[PDB]
Amino acid sequence: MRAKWAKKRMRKLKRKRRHMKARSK
Amino acid sequence: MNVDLLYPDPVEEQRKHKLKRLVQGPNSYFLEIKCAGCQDIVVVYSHANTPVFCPGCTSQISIPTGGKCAFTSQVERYRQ
Amino acid sequence: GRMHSKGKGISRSAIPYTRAPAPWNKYTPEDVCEQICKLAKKGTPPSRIGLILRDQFAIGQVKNVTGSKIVRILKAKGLAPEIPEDLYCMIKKAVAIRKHLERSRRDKDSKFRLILVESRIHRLARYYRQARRLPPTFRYKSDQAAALLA
Amino acid sequence: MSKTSGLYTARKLRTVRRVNRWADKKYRKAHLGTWLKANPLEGACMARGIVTQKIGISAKQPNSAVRKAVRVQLTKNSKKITAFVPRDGSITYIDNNDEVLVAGFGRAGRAVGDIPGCRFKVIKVAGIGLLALFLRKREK
Amino acid sequence: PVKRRNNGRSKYNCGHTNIVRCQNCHRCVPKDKVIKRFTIRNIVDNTIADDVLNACVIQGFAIPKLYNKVQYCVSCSIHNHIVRVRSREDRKIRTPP
Amino acid sequence: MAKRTKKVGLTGKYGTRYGRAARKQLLKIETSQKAKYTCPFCAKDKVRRTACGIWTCRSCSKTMAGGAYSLHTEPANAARATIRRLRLARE
Amino acid sequence: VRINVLRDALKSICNAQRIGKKQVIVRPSSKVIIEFLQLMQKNGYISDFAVVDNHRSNRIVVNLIGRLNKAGVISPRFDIPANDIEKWVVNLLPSRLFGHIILTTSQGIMDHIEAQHRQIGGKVIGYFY
RNA sequence: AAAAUGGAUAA
RNA sequence: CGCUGCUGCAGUUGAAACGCCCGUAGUUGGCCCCCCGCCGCCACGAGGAAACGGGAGCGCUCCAGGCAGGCCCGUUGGCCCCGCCGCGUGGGACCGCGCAGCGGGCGCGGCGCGCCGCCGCCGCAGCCCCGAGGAGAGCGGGCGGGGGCACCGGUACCGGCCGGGGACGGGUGAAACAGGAUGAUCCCGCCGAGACCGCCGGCCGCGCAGGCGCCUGCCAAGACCGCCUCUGUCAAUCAAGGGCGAAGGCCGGGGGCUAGAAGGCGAUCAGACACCACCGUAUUCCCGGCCGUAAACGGUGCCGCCCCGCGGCCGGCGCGCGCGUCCCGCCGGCCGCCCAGGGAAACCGGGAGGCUCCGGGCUCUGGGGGGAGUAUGGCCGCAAGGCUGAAACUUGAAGGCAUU
Repeated sequence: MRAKWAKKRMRKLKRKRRHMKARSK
Repeated sequence: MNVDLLYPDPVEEQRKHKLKRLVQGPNSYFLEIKCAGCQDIVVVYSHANTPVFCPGCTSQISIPTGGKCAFTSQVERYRQ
Repeated sequence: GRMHSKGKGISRSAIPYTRAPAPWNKYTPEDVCEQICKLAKKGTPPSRIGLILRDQFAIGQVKNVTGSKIVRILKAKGLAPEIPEDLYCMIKKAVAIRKHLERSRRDKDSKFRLILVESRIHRLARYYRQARRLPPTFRYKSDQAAALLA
Repeated sequence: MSKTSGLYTARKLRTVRRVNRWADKKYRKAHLGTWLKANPLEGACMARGIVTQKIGISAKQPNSAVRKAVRVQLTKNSKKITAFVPRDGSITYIDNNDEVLVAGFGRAGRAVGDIPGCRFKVIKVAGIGLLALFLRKREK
Repeated sequence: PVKRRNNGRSKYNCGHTNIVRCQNCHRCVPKDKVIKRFTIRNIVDNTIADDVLNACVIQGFAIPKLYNKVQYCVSCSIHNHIVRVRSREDRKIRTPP
Repeated sequence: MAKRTKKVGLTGKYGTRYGRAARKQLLKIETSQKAKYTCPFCAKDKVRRTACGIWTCRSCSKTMAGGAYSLHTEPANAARATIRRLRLARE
Repeated sequence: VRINVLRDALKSICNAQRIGKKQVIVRPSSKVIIEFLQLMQKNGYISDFAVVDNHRSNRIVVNLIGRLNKAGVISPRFDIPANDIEKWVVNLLPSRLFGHIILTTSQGIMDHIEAQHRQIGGKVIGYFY
């Protein structure tokens, strides 16, 4: 799996983005 | 054999499905049965899927079948 | 091809090309017309009468031996079911499924058959309502199906 | 299937092309209006600028050369753009903090050939034509 | 490209088949992509053909025979040579050899 | 109407306090006590919970022991089903 | 649902004449499919026709002298302006010299030549060559 | 059973 | 630039049929009933600003021009175009929408007709198309790993035994870690537990898909076929909406055998924290919930119809033969080869054929390759995330099937 690993990497960035937004909001 | 659809051999129409005929219509017909007191015609539906009863009797003349209905007594062909 | 399944079959009943009254041994018109009405007082459904002459009497299609369809002959004597036969037959079946489902909410295939059986009722009743066969006030309700049935 | 083969499906047909039409990249850049805002030159054929610093951009790996470029600051919208001084020995004429004209490279804003990071050209330096100062017709 | 029309499985009209495991790999391949070759053999090796029957006291005793289906995975089979890589023309022919 | 958009209907009394999950079980184990159940003898939906496990047909006036929050509890409709078969086994 | 009786029926005629099939069968018949055939027989593209009046959908018999290429229906049946009947002719006709586009006009089912002789316009039914 | 690598640029 | 596809796009693999079903908007719809209204329509009009487009003539020296000019039509300078879903007259094909009795008299209805009447007045044949190889139904006949609920056996594995009884036992590629004189491994009689339903198990079947295989009992259900049953267009396909949807996840109860995300561990190599062993929590299992995804695949939407031979299977259903679980088949499927024919080809051919000789209908979806399913704005979800969905910016190829 190489494209699914890219999708997993995006989902983790998307999840870190939502925790970061919460800290600054 | 230069037969055309306008006049198809009777057996061809009789072999094909009753809707896929150049002239569509009934596959079934009326076939007689014999009963007590009767040497005459006792017509019944050929493909009866329901019980027909001995005229003036309790017992059922034709056995139920998805196809042509079968019988347990003496019977007479088509119309006579 | 089936309204609620991907089935394209063609199992159909047939009517004769020569549209003329039975030469096997047909009865008198007024007598057959009265005979169909007499069997409807015993409650025989319209399909069942058309079937009964076909095995019990001499012709399957009453219109050729008589002058008109089984329900038009019955209707003059007021024997046309108030709810048209087609709707009523499906409404009967829907209630039986509702009973099976009452005991167990587990069955899913049956729930698919209810969301299909009752869909047809709404469509056919809707056809009947504009045609005036069914009054505008009448409408199918799933909870009230048994009450409509009787 | 284009379908919608109905005498009374003109409404559907009219919109289906209007909606799908924007997908075409050329049409989308053309009428979305995103580029009319984005274009540093504002869609003008050419725009004035002040020279900020001469820069060297190495060309693509197949063609190895130090392209010479100038970073210019558009007077109209204060955007810092990179222009390529054209021809040979042109940079010697260009001076820092000097007015300049900048025009498209002709691919419609896209980079032309092997210059990395460059989308515009320097038509005039301090009013006098760049070509003129190169053809000698008008000197410094 | 579609190397084979069956797409590598015999799954037809179902959309699902019960899944078993390679005797060797233990890889799970649906029943349709499974080698499955039936095996019937004498329990002692045929090398001990009648040496056992001559040793056997009971009269007319036949050497027991195993009747087991061996279900291998596609990957395990090609490397254990149960089936080879056939040619484009060769693939269509069936006729168990 | 639409007094409570979410199913926090019965639990709308507790109010802001208590927690989402903690109120969530209550919506099923409080809808249970309040709702009427069928008198087995009368076949009328009037049985309510007089006290934990004491359940009385309001119309019938009989009293039947039942599960704490529902007249018929899940483990007991299995046990009763078992004792019907096992009695028949003797006879 | 058989949405158009004429299209399938015209495809079936053409299909028979690629397999030769001197005798051809059309199963669902409408008045228009008879009017198209008389227009074709009068032109001579097809030799003759008949319909077995079974008391249901009346099946149609088609006889083709075998000289037929493409016969298709134009639906959506756009009404054509009398002046620009030719623009439809450019797309659907092999050579301005030969071919036929049957239109429906009040005077009665009429071909492309008759329409421009009367300078009249009508909904395109189909092209027969 | 164990084996990783190979500049750019033309040829 | 048929690179926008109404003419005239592409969606099997290049980019793209939503997993499926139900379905209201829309949008599309058999056949039939000459001879009238309202359409739409069909043609012709009338009346709508010139310029402008064209367009007749006329040598500004040609011309781009212009309405001029000449011993000239009252000399000219015309003319066709403002498109105009507007407004008239005509014509009835296709195409929709038409429930409803007709008639004579009294009526020359207070300068001719009308309306609402007024009755039997015996005048009129008074008034039921047909039954879609469209459906909705009805009965029969069998078919099925189709669904629910119980009931429910069988070994296997694992844990606990008892009688042995005697030494290493696993484990692998080779080993190593664990178990053993607390008697291991091994057998054999048990016992407890939960899973799982082998072989039969398939070019089998059934389901709307996802999927579906112990024993009996129990309910409801479904196509297909048969059909001298019933209505009588009730149809198609879909926004929006409603249901279902593997696996993994998650919530609250339970369970708990086996595998086994994590975690530890051994070997493994440069390093492997990977692969191979060994141990093992979540999970697997169950019941009520969410979630809403898949290489949800035939990467092929849905109904409709014609389309060539050889087949296999399967479910009814017939006709003759000797009378068979025969032979020819008739329909609904499941499939293999493929005649045309198509396509860049691989190859589909029960379509991916009947297309540049393009037009049965309904729906979705794409427009070079990255950025990008990204950002944001929602909405739904307990979450994990799902659905809708950017741009700036970059780059010349990315990519399909083939041949060497």
